[PDB]
Amino acid sequence: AVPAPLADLKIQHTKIFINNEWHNSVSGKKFPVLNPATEEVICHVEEGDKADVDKAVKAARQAFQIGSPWRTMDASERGRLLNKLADLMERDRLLLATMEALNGGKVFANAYLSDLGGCIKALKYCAGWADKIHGQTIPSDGDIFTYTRREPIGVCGQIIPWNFPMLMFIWKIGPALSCGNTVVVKPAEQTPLTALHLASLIKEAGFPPGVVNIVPGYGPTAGAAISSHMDVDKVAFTGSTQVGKLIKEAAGKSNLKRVTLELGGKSPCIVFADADLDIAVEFAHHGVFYHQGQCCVAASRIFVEESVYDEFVKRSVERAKKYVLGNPLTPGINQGPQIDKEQHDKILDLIESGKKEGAKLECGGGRWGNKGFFVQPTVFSNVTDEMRIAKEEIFGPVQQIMKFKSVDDVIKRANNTTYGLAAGLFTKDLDKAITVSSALQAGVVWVNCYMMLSAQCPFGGFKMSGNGRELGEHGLYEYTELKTVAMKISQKNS
Amino acid sequence: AVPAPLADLKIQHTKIFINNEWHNSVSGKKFPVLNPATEEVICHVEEGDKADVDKAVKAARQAFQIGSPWRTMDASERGRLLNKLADLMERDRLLLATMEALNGGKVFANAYLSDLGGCIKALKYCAGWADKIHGQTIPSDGDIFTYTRREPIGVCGQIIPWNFPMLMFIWKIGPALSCGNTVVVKPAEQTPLTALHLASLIKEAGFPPGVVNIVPGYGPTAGAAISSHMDVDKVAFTGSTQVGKLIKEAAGKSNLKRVTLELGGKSPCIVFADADLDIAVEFAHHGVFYHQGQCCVAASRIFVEESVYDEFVKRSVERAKKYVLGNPLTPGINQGPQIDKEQHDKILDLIESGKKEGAKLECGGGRWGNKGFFVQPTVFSNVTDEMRIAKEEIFGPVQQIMKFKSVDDVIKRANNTTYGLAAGLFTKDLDKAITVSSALQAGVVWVNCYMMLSAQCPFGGFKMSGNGRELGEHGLYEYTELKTVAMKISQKNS
Amino acid sequence: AVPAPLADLKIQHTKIFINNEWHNSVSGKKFPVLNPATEEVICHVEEGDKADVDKAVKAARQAFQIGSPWRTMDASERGRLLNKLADLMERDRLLLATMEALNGGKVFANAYLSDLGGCIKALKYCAGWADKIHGQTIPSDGDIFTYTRREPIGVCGQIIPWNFPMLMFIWKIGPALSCGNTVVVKPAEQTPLTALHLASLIKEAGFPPGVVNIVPGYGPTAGAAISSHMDVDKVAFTGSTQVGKLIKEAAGKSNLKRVTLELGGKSPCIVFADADLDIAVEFAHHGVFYHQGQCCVAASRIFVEESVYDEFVKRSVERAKKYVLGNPLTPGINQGPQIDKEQHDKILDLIESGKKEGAKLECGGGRWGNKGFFVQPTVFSNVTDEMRIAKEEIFGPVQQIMKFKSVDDVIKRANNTTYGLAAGLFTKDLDKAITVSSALQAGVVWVNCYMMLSAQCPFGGFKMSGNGRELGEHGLYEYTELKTVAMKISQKNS
Amino acid sequence: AVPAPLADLKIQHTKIFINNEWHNSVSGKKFPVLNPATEEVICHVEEGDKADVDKAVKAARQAFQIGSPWRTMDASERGRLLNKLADLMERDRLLLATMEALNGGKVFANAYLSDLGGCIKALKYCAGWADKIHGQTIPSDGDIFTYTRREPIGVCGQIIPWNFPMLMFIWKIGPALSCGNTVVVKPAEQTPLTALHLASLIKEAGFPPGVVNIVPGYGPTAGAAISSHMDVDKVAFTGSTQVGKLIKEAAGKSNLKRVTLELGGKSPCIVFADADLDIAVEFAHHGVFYHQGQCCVAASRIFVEESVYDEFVKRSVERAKKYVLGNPLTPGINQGPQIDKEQHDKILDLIESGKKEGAKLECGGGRWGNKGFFVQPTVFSNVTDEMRIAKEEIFGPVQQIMKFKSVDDVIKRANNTTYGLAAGLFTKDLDKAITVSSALQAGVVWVNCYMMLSAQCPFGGFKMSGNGRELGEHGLYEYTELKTVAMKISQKNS
Repeated sequence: AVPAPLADLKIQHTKIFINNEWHNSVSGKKFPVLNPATEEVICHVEEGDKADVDKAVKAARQAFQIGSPWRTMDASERGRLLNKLADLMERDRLLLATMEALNGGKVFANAYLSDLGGCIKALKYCAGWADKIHGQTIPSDGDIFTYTRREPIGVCGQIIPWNFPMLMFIWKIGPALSCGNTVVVKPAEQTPLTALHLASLIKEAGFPPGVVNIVPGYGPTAGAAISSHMDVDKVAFTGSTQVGKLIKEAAGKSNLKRVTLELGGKSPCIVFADADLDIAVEFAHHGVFYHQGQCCVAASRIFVEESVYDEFVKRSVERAKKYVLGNPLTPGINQGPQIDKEQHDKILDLIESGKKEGAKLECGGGRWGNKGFFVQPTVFSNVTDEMRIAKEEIFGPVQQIMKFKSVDDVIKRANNTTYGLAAGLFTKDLDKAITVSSALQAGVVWVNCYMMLSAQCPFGGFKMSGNGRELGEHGLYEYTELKTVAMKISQKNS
Repeated sequence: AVPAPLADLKIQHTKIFINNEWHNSVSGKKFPVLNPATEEVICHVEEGDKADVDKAVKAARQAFQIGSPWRTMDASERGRLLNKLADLMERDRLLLATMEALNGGKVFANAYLSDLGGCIKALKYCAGWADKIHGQTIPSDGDIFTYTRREPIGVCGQIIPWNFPMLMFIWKIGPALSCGNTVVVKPAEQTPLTALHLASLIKEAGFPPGVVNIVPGYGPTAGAAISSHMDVDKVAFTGSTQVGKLIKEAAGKSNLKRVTLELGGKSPCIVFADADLDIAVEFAHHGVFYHQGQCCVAASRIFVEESVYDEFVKRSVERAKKYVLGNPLTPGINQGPQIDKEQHDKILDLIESGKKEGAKLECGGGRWGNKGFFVQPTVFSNVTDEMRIAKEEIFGPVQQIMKFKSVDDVIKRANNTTYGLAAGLFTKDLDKAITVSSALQAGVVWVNCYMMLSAQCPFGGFKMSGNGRELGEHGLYEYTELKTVAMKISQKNS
Repeated sequence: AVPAPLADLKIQHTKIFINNEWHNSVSGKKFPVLNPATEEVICHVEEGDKADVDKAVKAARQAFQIGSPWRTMDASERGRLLNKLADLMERDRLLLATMEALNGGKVFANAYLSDLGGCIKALKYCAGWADKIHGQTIPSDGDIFTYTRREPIGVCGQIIPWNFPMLMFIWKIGPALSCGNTVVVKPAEQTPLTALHLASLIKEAGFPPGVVNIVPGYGPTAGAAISSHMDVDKVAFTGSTQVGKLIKEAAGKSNLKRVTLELGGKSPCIVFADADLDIAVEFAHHGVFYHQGQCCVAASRIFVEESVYDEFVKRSVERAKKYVLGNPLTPGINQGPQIDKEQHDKILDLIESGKKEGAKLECGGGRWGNKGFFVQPTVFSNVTDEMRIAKEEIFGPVQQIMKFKSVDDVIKRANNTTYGLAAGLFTKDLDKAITVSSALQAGVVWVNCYMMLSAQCPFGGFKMSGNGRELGEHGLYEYTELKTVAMKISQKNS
Repeated sequence: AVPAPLADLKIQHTKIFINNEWHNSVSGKKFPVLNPATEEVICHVEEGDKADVDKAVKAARQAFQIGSPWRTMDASERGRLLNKLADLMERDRLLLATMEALNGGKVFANAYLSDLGGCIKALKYCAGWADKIHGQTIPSDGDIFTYTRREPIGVCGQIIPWNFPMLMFIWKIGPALSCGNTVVVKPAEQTPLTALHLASLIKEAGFPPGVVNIVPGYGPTAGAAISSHMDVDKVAFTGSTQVGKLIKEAAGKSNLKRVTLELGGKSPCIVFADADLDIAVEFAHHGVFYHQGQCCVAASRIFVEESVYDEFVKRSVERAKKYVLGNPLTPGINQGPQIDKEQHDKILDLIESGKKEGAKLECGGGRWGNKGFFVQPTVFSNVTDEMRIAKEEIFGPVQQIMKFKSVDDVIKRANNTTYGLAAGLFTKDLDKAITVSSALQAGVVWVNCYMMLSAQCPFGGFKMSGNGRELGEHGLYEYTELKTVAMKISQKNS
């Protein structure tokens, strides 16, 4: 049951959001927002830069001051506000789903059922934590009374990527707001609209002014202004590894702000001969092709046991036939475009690279259509570990199938990346499922499924796939700062 | 590496332990402690009663007063004292292992390696918890500061069985003492000696007087006195289901005291055709025969899928013929006696009942020797659910094997008991292991193993197998009382 | 900002609620429900008995079977339903507030603002916990993977009092459902109406059938059937100490169910000379007089330091003469009636006891009116610890003012009654606040306030004031049963 | 009982410690270790560099590989090993205290009772945590079973300062080893000896080869080699702010390793008019001069309310004239030297800044003695906020006293730092104790005391005073990596 997309979609909010009112950019500058499906300009957005971030950081810092409403209201009240924001999003579900599909080239049915549904489920999950974050009373040595407080950190800068604009938006501000921080959010330049529309809803729900500030713009101007800012307490960033490296370096040189990073993945799936081959093919296929492969956790290398390798490749190639490229808003369409020309060129150069190296093409390998950034779902088999397609983050509807015979060998090969973050494991054997998932150097391990993202589980990576976990009970505490209070008393009793 | 037993063993502590002092019973009566197998009298120990329990409760309440040493010392010191008791136990490992094997008819190598080893490891675990028990600072509504305190409960009466005197003793006092309680223990009438000897070690370790009190004597005289006492704050009891009913009932009538019960089981094992046959046979055997089948959690019913049923029975009988009965102190002896004649007659009546009810006797069925309480390792096959041996806790070296063909049938049949203490599950399939263990109404579910009892895990009984769990993080907190403190403040901030 | 009460209030639901349908009593008997202000019959309710509880327990057991919707739905889904119940309660706030006031003689403004507000707030708090209840993965010894599961217990019988029918209702069912249990509720005979109306709303929110059952009736028939039922896993009971003794005893006599009790109190207030006397008087008055002094946490003993004793009594008498008694639905009325004639008799007799005991009666001391059960707000001074009013919970608008001069003695005196549910402490000294509240034997200690019972804090009981806590994080976990799963593995890694 | 120091003290371990074997530096260079009291060379130590660090990281990485002893032993074993190291430290308590006192110019009595005692207590606390670190089982949406694992992070580099070399050594490796990491420690150039002697004790205790590696050397060679190493998973650092900036930057540029810094604050005290003047004086000095004011948490600003200002300064000057400067091992000496000449010049220039900027110095202000770097106990009065001594971090006995008139004025001035490590608060007022301590932007707030550190409380800072906590439950989890395992299952039950 999916309604049709809002026929006449109007872009209403295009300005900077600070202190619950809309601002022009200090520079007077605007910048175009494209439609990755048609290459036509949807609208123009005010272009924030360092000065606009300064306005936004002062707003948030002021909203965080001792005694001000956001600091003095009940924690459950912060929950009710987050719950109400979820209800507003449920009411405005069709609008947002249309805007997300239109602007981010996302298949509409997916934007409506999974993106928005996940946004609402995650916000309600975070809403529930607000008055359940607790500190401890500790029975430490001596005649003293020791307790801790889980206080909000302060001003949190949050840089959102373009592949899941609303989901990442909610996954970042939900925990931050639940813990009582205030935020300055910089959405990706390719996809600012859905965040700006959510800002109008944040206004409607009654969050105190300055608690949420949104400054759209480019990375090397507004993202950098956030990361090197001297009055920002934490920056959270999801995106490429190289920019994340720049973020930790800028934070270290600026004011030693806390940093959490979520970098890309080269996430492996291991398919054992004793796996349910249909479930394995369906989930591995889903894991690399969902949202045109632009997921953080894309299953970009699939290791299959030699006994079942040929049958697996056959079915994988058989499954890629069902895709239908075109406008994400048209019914029946399965696969939208990649977000822009930079990614389109990157993916195409990689597919050409795989062909030059020893690699077997089973389907795809080129672009699709004359307008938009479309890539045929491509499946490479006989991939070896030394190929570019086997080492570089693809972020495209390209599947690499590899072979393995030994358990130890595939564990070493799978872990032999600088990425951690995620992995897939398919087996019906109890021992192997446990021992292998223990051995994989990955932040999330799915067994006999893939990309089952929920709000109750913490998600984050090992190695250079990131810093920190988001959206768990553990994810919520990463937005608190611990304070120990130790009060001298005359005599302590247990 | 097992040493020989203390050659000529002398028992030095036979009186009541109160306020770190040895006492005669108020009446002066003493009672005999027997040696299973030889049926000889080891010595006579003071018989505790209501007058004695009253002395002990008075001591425990004094030791618990606000401002006393046990209440004002650092939690870490309570831990260090627990740690000191553990080292003392290790120094005296050989002595205590002999006394345990002598008094409880326990195979000496078993008492020395597993009983003493487990006691020391559990004492060290509880020691580690003493200063890590914490309360919470809670962000409740309104301008208030709310926190909780995990106070000790108070005076805890603890009634110990005869099957594992030392392990059960440490499992009760360890958590209780770690949290800062004071305790009055009534060890089993059959096996009081080892507990008394630990009492001497408790004095040596430096525990304040009255923190640990031990009252040997009978169940219906000193245990009843503990359970119905008006100034005992909690009673913890391990034993029969009927005595547990009697204890909770008296607790209701006397003063609403906290109660924890650990009752018997009819703990079933499910062996699926996809199981590792030898692991299943070996572990099921261990779970039904360990310590002459008088085990806390004995695997009496073994349900095997028909495909594997006959092969399982074959290997089970082959493994059952590998025992050597006799004096637990003689080297080479595998099976000692049952703890006394009462248990011996019960087991034998059930064996014949099984044969008369039409169960196939595969090996065993009768007594051994003229002296002692010995039972030949017995294996019954073709057992049906309406058979008595399939319904009464045999608490003996008797194994019952049943057949099953349907998963839901066997889940229902294993759960169809008034007991829910433990369960065993044997499979190599991931899905069956997780879902079947979820459906089992058991406090502990072992998969492809059995009787893997560690200190880090709580054991929580279901249904009438008990009330509460011990020895985990959850077990330590059951010996605390929670206190909420709510302080009005002029203004609160997050 | 309190609207006018429903003039009409036609009472719709008067029957037994089982399986989302309405049932007459198996016997056909009904029983009358009074209006304590006018003593005229509001309506007749079906009189449930053992047979009706048996119907209800079977319904709840069926709803709890493995594979049922209540067992298989997502925990967040249970939360979603609890939240839907809260919104419905919000919609019917005016109706339910009128019904609460009509049936329980509660001042309408209080029922609308404080009772319903707390009911919605506690439900939303419980809603938020459903999917945040977690078990542990434990690093226990050996090549094992050990984890625990917090399962729902099963069928929970919940026996509700008459003083806060809706609040207690939500406090018992909110946690039990949040954890995934099913419940059989027995509301007080004097006050079944709001619970039955809540049931219709549970039907409307969409809870699966059998998850909530309500069997109105008397205590010694339907409450007893719950407490002694052979298929009920837990009973939670709020009420008198003597009946609590019966419930704990009955649970022991049949099937050893888990038990939680919250009994009366004789909660003390300690007022130190440096306390803010204005604030101390205001809160002490509120804590003893609120809802005609029928709270479990009534502050009926007030110890004032000699320095401030007379000034305190002066203001208490000034504040106590300020009530306007009458029908709780009429606007302006400050004090409603007692719940029924039995309590009216007891409280008046206690008033007579105090005067013949040589207590200085300052105001009140008699009946009010000639319709209903009204009691003049009474204040006694110069009360001694040996007086009847000083040991017995009066449950009426009777205030006892006492004197103390040394802290050590007054802590002794405050902790010296058979109840320890709660306490108040008024002082500006940091050391006094921490040390005295640590020394007070009470489940909740309020400092410089009283009766600020939020949904985030658990409020437990000491001594004979009960067993267990509710409505905290601690409170929710008591509606779970712990299960340890231990899976043998080929090799474990840290 | 404080014993006499080691007379015949031989330095035995002076080389690089890798794989439980002693190494010469790859270059063959040694570097001298001086005695800060006499400026005499104590000995020469192997000078580690990049090559020596690379060896240590290969050793630690190998010791961390799956299947290695350190990864496969029970967590409780890691605990027993740490406990044995503590017992060893207790046995060699006199040796370590003299070696520590001699090498770090620390008063012998302090090194023996406070430095060693804390090291042993901290180690035992960490030992207790090893097998109590747990993950969670989460009830997330869908037919899944989700759990988390708290794994060890991997190879941890730990860079130690010279002020509390043993204490800092223990605070870093104790938690790291409790969780199962392997570590490469780089002590300060000034104080490598006690770390090397503990390395020998770690061999004796039975730690597997490579789990603890120690590489002495200089900061910009050996520390830098650690922080930028591509195979080190975390760096923990205690030291100056401008080095922490460099470390955080090196981590970002190399392999985005985790970073935890503990920098040193300007920790302020608020002395209220109602404070206990004597104790405030005693503890406020205690906090800034302890160990010649080289403490991790120095009380470098003392704000006093006008009402008690002058008398407070008098007592401060009076108590400051009670010390005996000289050799720390000599009995009776109360104040030792600063660690070196570089520190000595920094301290003296700050005093010159103090006089020139116009603060009233009551005592001290110059060099002391003809040998060594000794600094007279200096007290400055009437200091203002923009003065170097009030804003530039002082490591020295220089004490700063100021006045305040409005409470928020002083809270602003106290929070007007880029440092938030600690704070002091002296008052008897319940409301101010809570409200002011919540308002202070500091990681630890002491009330009516100072520098009462412990192993049970988590320790770390706000703002530029560091990130992360040590030695708490929160401190132990900082050495773990979170992994979510999500296993799809056929049907889920609560």
